[PDB]
Amino acid sequence: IRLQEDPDPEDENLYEKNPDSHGYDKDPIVDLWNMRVVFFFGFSIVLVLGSTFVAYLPDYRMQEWARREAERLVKYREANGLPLMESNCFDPNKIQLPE
Amino acid sequence: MNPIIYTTLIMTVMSGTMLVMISSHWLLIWIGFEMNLLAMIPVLMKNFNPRATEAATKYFLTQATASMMLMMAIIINLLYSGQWTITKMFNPVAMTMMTMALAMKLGLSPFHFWVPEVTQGISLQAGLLLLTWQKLAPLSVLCQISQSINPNLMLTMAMLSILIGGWGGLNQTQLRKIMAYSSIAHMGWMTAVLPYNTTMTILNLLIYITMTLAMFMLLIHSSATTTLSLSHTWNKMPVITSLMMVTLLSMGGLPPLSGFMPKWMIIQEMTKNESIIMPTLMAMTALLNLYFYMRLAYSSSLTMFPSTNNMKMKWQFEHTKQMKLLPTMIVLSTLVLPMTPALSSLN
Amino acid sequence: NVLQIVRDHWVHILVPVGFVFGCYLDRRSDEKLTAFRNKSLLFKRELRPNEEVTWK
Amino acid sequence: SSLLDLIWLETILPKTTSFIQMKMSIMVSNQKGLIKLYFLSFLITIMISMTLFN
Amino acid sequence: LQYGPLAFVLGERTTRKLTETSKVITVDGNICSGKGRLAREIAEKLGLRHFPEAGIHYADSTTGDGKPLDVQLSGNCSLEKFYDDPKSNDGNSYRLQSWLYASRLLQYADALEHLLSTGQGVVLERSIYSDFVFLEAMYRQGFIRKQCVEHYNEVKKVTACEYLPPHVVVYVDVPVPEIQSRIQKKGNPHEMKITAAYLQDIENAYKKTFLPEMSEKCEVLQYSAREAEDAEKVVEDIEYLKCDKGPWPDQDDRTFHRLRMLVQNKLEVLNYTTIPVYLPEITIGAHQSDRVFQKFTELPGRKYSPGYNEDVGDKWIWLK
Amino acid sequence: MLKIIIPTTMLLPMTWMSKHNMIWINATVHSLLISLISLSLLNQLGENSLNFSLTFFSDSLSAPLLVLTTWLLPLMLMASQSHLSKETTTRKKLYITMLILLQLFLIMTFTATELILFYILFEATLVPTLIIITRWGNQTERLNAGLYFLFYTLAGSLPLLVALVYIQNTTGSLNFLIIHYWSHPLSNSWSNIFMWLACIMAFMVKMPLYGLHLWLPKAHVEAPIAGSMVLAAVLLKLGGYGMMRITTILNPLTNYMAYPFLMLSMWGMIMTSSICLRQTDLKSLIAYSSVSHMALVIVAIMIQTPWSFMGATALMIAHGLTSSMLFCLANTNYERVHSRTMILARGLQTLLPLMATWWLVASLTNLALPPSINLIGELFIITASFSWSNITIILMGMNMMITALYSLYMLITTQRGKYTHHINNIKPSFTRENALMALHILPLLLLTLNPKMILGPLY
Amino acid sequence: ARQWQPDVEWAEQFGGAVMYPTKETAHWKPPPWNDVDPPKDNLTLNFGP
Amino acid sequence: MPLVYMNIIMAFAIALAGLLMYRSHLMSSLLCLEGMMLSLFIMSTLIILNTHFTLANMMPIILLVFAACEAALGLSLLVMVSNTYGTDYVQNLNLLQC
Ligand SMILES: CCCCCCCCCCCCCCCCC[C@@H](O)O[C@H](CO[C@H](O)CCCCCCCCCCCCCCC)COP(=O)(O)OCC[N+](C)(C)C
Ligand SMILES: Nc1ncnc2c1ncn2[C@@H]1O[C@H](COP(=O)(O)OP(=O)(O)O)[C@@H](O)[C@H]1O
Repeated sequence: IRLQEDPDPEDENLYEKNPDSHGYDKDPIVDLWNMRVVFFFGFSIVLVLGSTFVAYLPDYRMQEWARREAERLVKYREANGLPLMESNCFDPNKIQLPE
Repeated sequence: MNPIIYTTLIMTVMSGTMLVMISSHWLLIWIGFEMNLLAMIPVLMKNFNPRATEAATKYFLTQATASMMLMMAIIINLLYSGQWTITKMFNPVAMTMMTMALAMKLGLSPFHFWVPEVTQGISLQAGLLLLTWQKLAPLSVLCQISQSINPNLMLTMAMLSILIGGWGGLNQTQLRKIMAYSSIAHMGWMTAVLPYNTTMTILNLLIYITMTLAMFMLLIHSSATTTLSLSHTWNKMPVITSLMMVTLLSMGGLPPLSGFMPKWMIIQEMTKNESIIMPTLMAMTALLNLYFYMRLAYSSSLTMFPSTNNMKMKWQFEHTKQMKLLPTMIVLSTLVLPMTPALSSLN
Repeated sequence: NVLQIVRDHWVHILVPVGFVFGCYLDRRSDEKLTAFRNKSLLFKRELRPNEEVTWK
Repeated sequence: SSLLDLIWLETILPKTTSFIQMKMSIMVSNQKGLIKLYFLSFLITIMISMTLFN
Repeated sequence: LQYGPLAFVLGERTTRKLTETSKVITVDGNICSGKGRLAREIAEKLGLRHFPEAGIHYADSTTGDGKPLDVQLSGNCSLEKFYDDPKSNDGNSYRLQSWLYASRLLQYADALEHLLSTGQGVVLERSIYSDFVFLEAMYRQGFIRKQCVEHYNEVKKVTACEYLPPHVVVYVDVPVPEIQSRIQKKGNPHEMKITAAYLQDIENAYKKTFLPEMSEKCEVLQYSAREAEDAEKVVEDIEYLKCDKGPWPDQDDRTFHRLRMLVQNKLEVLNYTTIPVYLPEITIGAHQSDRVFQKFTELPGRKYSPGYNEDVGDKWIWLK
Repeated sequence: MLKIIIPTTMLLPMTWMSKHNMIWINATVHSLLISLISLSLLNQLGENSLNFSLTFFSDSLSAPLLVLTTWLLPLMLMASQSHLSKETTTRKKLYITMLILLQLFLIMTFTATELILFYILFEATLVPTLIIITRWGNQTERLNAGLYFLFYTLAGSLPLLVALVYIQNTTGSLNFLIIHYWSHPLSNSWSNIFMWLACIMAFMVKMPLYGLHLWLPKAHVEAPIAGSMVLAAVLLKLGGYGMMRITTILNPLTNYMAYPFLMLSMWGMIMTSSICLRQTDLKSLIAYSSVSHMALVIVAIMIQTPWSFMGATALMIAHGLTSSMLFCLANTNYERVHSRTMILARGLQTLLPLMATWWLVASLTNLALPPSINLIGELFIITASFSWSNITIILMGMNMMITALYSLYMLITTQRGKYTHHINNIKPSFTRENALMALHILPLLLLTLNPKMILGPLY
Repeated sequence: ARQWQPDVEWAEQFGGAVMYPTKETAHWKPPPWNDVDPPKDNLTLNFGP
Repeated sequence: MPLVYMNIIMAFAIALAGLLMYRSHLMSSLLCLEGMMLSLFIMSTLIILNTHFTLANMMPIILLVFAACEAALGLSLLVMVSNTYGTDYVQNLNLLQC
């Protein structure tokens, strides 16, 4: 021997002292309420409410706005015979090349 | 030692340093240095033993040689300029002699051996006072004469100090020698930033002094002078071990602690002047200091070393003497990073 | 026992009051960035008859 | 697993650097604390600073 | 206020309070003798304060409530087990010896503090200077090891180099057969299990080492049992002896101030009793140390400082 | 962002003032509430980010990471409940405090608007992780793991600090919006090469990159369950977020300096998958799988195409969730038998059916079973790499095959076969463990249903 | 089944004279606990004729 | 500068070199330390008298006083070391190590 050391204790089983244990705490009431709050808050509140909130988040990415603008521009372009997509993004009149 | 004599000697050391910092005359500055050394020697030799006597003898020899070199530099400067006012020195040889003398007084490499030797020889309070005050004064002189400092020599000595401190701290086991090498490395950082921003020099001085005070006072509180002696502290007062761990983390420059602010500001100031290699090497070399800090923190806070049997009696009894400003120094050494722009006030 | 309930469950208001304080601080910070309110080229607009600020 | 991860990737960065730092620490701190020796070192440093620094 | 440099500056000098009877009369003696009765008689007649022999629950007594603590929390050793199985493999013999040495060091510090703070002399039944006889007796019989002896010597040196020497080895010289007869008459089985060789080794250690060692420092007054019955003769001999023995004549006010500062701080007194020497007999594992410290903190009036324990009836905590 | 930052700094005093038996309940409930509050950051714009103030801003890249961190905190709390039953009240409160501080630092790191504040917080995350590992690890190698982790990170990141201060001095500001609008091309010179090396190498060591990755097995194997969960899921994504942020100012030099890192990352995928094939430790297998996935993310970021950033973000989120679930399952098996050897315990499908189901689902998500976001990100990265060059398809295919091989190998080894006869302490699975696995797995399927929320700002 | 903590071997590794022992360092010895090294120790006169 | 200043500076340098090169004794080190002060006094008084710096004539006296006080301190330390060890050899000052 080299030290006055405690022996390694045997691991305790929560099911021995409480067959209805949820694995949260060794106190039955505290374990039950920990399980209840975890399940309620996490599953119900977070999952369901956050999922429906994200599903019905407003269209701030302007996907539908972009689609409507594209439809309007396509209609105007093909009604007047103009090309659907312009050749250049900017105006060559405003662009001054170095020469 | 009588308490009146002890406080008189402490006040004499402080008065010598104040005379050095307020004098505009080289003769008066030299007088202040002489008075500081003369009153400092008995403080080192307070607890009488052969190790303390040897440390005091080595310290006296080193400081006397440095004072002779400083007076020679003063005389040489007077020969070519006829001026006693402390300003930009008018002779390169005199400036080199003054720089070497002040480096010897501070402990910069290759004038560093006496720092761990004396620190191990003397007790904790003596080491604290030594480091703090005896680095406070020559740094003031250097800041006054900064504009004539040779950058090549100053930066060479600073980098050597950083490297030597890192390696010595890596190899040492004694707490006082570890503190001495930490002091060497931090002085290297300060003198590296000195030729560019004395404000950054003063900021590093203040942060280093705060952290060193916190660490030394924690060591005095735990009454530990070795690694294994400190390894028993967790079984008597685990709060002190955790405070020491956070102080050690701060001294290593880890963000978001107070120790990162001096390194950060010094790196910024040096890179403003188109210097990148020196800040990069200085930042990479601090990893050795952080390594031996972490190794010391493993033995005291993050693990549980075996204890003894009389520690039960230790538990039964209670600490009596109260340290002054220990919580304030602990807080200021770990939680002042969001207050960095106060360096303008320090300016 | 009502005091004991308060003495044990008073820590459950810290996070809600912190959330309220955070919302208040966010609004107070937003009130400091009104340099270009109703001044951008894209959203410049005449104010309504009963209105003083486009947004708060 | 063995040749690259456990041997050579460990040898290049962390082990070589650690060995170099350990050797340098031993070399730096192997001093015997002799005032004559390190004062002679002080003299050599003084001469070098006076001569090879312009 | 508490003694310190400010009190010394103000003028609280130790030599002012010292008198002729301000003497640390340690009374060194042997096992199961009339030393305890003799010490009590000497203390009353000379007006000195008597300290009962130091022990585990003496160390437990001075702190907090005077009631002793559990052996697990304090000491972790027993004398009965040493009597029952002197050569047990758990190191209880040397653990008990080291704990008893620490207790005696604490008691000597308390006696010095009382003497230097009140001027009254103190009578100790046994001191740290005579404690090595039990260690030598254990080592001769083979109860403890050479490493244990070396650790004890190191601790004794570094902890007793500071304090002033004792005053008298009142060696109540009782022959070993008479000691055995007294032990048998007393009737305690654990001490009845004491062998004769162990008792002889203590007497050999006293007479060959401790008696010659303390003769140089101070006077030694040896008495038999019948002589020790007459305490008046012992008191008369104590009052008669006068010389320049010991460092007490050359003790100064500054030295007394330093000694008082040392002895009023118990953690500084018990500083080197826990040096990091990892003998299996005294070393405690990390897990056991943690658990025992947790229990000690769970003790009623020991979680905080003495003035800040509400469970034992401390009020005005928020203004203190 | 203060509406999310302040509730964590209120979690701290609540934890320290709560009763001894209510700390876990309070921490879990309020962490879930904070996660619900942080769900509002998913309402991002299409053109510019959300600029709350001069200090904090949220983007389509920052929002999913913040949600992931706020969701990951309560799961770590549950795991800590699992493995810290016999700890004292003060030490349990300290553990919860470390977790809370780590979450707060991660939130501020993800929402920081300047590179220097980002660096300060991203380095501040080191302290709580190191303390957790080296203090609550179970084996001797935890000290060595902490040293390796800390020094790898710092050796990577110090030149990043030097480069950042140099960039601020040269340009004027480190604000991300300014350095994006005022970005200028980087010339091909040695100084620019070394600045690129500083920044990229810092984030690659954090990532990690193959050859700079040994700290990852060392730290993940020896860390406690909560430490492993936070190390694999969130702390590995700091490098990816930084690279996706710092590469704005490194073009066009990134087109020339990316070759060594691309080759390293692809061959590292191959090598780490092969290592996973022959691992005797389950945690090491999970760690090397994490390394392979992060190497794939590195490839995506380095090729730097609009289809590669979306895949990178999706793969980061998916890998974080999957690795957290795998570590939780491995920790349950370890706590049952007190050993990390994989072949020690077998027949766990016979002994524990529901855990076998959880293992099956986690291993299917690991091997990128469609239409999971793991596969979405991997497929986007593969398509971008194919556009980059036409042999990356070969490398990705062999990597995918080996990934499926080792995932199903660990599944078959742990769950299928004949149970070990002498192991008679296999108690039924706890409701806490089952709920932990369910809370890990359900958000993955919900994000599969709605994938546009984790595809980054280039969607 | 419980967290590993340092033992006597670890403490002895950390409790030498210096880390990384060599020949000279092994020849060295640790300093005394109280930093007081043991000491290493009248005039006669024949007068008259 | 004339050659007298050169000789004084050379003497100071020689004294400094002698101090930095110990042979056996600490007393010789103190002697070499005192020679440097003598050279400094000579140099200072020559410089001050040459330039007619009237108010500076008091500086050499102060220098001499302070250096003699330092010499007394060094002698006290030397005699303490000699009483401790038996000889004034610098070889005995090796308990503390770097
Ligand atoms: C039964 C077997 C199941 C397993 C096998 C799967 C087999 C297929 C099962 C399919 C079941 C679902 C089919 C019906 C789906 C109906 C809901 C769906 O249509 O809505 C989705 C929406 O689902 C949600 O968006 C999913 C929410 C995902 C986020 C949940 C987060 C919860 C907190 C957890 C945090 C985790 C952090 C992870 C990083 C973020 C898609 O968006 P969208 O159709 O257009 O919304 C319509 C509303 N509009 C028209 C106004 C736009
Ligand atoms: N240092 C020690 N080591 C071991 N045992 C000791 C030590 N000091 C005292 N004891 C024990 O304490 C007991 C004290 O008994 P004692 O007071 O002499 O009896 P009485 O009161 O009859 O004189 C003795 O039996 C002795 O064994």
